[PDB]
Amino acid sequence: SDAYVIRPFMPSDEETLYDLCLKSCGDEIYKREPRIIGDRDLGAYIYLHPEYIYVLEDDRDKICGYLCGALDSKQFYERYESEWLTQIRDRHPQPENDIASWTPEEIVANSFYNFTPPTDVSVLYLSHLEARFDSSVPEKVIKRIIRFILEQLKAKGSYGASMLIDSWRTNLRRIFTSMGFVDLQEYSWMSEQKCMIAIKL
Amino acid sequence: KNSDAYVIRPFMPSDEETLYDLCLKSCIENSNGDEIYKREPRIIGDRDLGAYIYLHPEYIYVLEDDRDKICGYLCGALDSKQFYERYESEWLTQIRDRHPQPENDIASWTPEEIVANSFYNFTPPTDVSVLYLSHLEARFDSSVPEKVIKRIIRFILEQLKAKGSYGASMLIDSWRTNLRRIFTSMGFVDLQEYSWMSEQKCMIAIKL
Repeated sequence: SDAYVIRPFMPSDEETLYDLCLKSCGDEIYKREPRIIGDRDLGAYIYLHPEYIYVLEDDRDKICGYLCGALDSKQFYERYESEWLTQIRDRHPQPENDIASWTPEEIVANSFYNFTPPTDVSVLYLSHLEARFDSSVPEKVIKRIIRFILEQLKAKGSYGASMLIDSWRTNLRRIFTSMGFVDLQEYSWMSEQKCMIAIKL
Repeated sequence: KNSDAYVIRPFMPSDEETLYDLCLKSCIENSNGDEIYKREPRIIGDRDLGAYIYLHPEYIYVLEDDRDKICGYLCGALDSKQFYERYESEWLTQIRDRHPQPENDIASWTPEEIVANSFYNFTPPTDVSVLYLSHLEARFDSSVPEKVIKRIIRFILEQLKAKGSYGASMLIDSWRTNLRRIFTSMGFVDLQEYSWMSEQKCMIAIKL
């Protein structure tokens, strides 16, 4: 049998994970500043709570996914806005007001200057998950790492986990639903359409 | 086409009972120790893992199989020399409260008392920090694929390297031919064979 390994993030994983994060959104679209996608979606976890990050490796020891289990959502989104967004703004300048001109990088850079955080559901769902998988990862492996990260959060006293899932990820949404997640509402994560989904414990 | 997904993750206090069970089943060649350590079977876990759980639980990683069964553990001790200073100065008082000193009749000793004696007559492993800063522990049930064992060892070594380790040692039971072959196949060398808390060990090591 193919052995997948789920293991803690190590700092040396960063470049590989930024590349996966770019591919999952891909590396053909963002040719000027490929790092901007990871900066938006992954860097905050690496900076604030790297111990939240689990990495998924396939049978050939290749990184094919990650999952962040964020114990304290409220604190995460607060510090995202106050600590991380300040940093990525300083790295990714506001583009000119001509929306026509804009490269894909410039759409995302502009989105950093127009941030609204998702609804605080932290009193009902303490925690949240962030996940990205290669199209190759078996669904049963995705279910395993989800079941793992939910046990980890519950073991740390979480009473519930939300997730902002890209609305277009039909297959992934079906996996979360089948595990007991329900759709709460839609939310725009900067330039990105999401469904806010959630589960108790 | 068939897939299993293993988790390596930090120890949580709730793991202790299952880990102690794995230690007990693993401690004697071709025997679960559950039928020999009839009086105080927790003395095995206390010997094998107690010092880590007490002093440095962050050193302990637990392996889960595809259906959440704990099927192994490893310890990555970044600084062996400090770890065994703490083992002597802090842990030995605690483990001697859990396990009494045997009476002076060696002939009549239970398996528990043979182990308990080691706690009252402790000597730290050879100090090999001139070559190897860190040390390991590793125990896997029968179910764990060797390819997973190797990947999980490498993870602990990569973690130690990242934290500044230039090398790792390990005491392995000399009778554990299979696990010794795995470590040797990964580039570990045998430095020494010597009794360490009443058990015949090989001290093995790799540079990082």
